[PDB]
Order: sequence, then C-alpha cells, then structure tokens
Amino acid sequence: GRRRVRAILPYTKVPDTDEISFLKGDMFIVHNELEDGWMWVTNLRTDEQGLIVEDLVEEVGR
Repeated sequence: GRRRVRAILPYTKVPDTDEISFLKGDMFIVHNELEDGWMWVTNLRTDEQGLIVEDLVEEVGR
C-alpha cells in the first residue's frame, strides 16, 4: 500500500455511474486498480467513494 494520487485538474462525474466528481485540489487513496484508465479510491473531501481517471492526476507520496 502507501499509494495515493493528487489531482491537478477538475472532473465532473456522470450520474448513475460509479464515478466521483472532483476539482483541482483534491487527493485520493488507492483502494483498487482497474485497467481502462481508471482506479477505485476514496475522496478525502467528503469521504466519498468510487472511480477516478488517471488522465488528470500526479503520483504523490503523501
């Protein structure tokens, strides 16, 4: 473990998906790996849970 990422751009989720929306300024924690540009996380903003895309993040060690 000890894997997290930080956003550097915003993203809207679709409704009725497993996505979570975020803005530039959030951080996420790895909770599962997926294989289509996507990962399962939690969002420290509101303890929200679901998916985020690797297109918009940095590989932080925090």
